[PDB]
Amino acid sequence: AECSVDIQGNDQMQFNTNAITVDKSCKQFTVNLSHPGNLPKNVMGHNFVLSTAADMQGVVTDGMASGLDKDFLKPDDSRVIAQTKLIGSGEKDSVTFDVSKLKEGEQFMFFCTFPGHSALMWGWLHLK
Ligand SMILES: [Cu+2]
Repeated sequence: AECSVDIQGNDQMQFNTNAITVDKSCKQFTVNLSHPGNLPKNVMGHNFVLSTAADMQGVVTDGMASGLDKDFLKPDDSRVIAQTKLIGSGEKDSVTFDVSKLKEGEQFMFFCTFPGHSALMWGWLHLK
């Protein structure tokens, strides 16, 4: 009945959750990302990117290669189920995606693609 979650990425290169479950009665699900803390996005930006477990490491790698100007994401990446923009201190962004896009019994990964951040900024997302 709650079709959204609030997640934070801070100056310690952590998300404030590592697990998100989505009610299977939701048609859409919304992730609202914010960045408390004081560092600007060119040194400690975060985004929220959702993919299969299989695609995560590729998306992270090609994101790094894409650079800060493209928010550390490859443009038109068919592996990305959903993504926010890259944000810095005091900013927020949100993304809404269709729940039909998630398969029952499959666990998806969410992560940040800012270089190195996926060391700690990763999590699971699945229906339930
Ligand atoms: Cu980050």
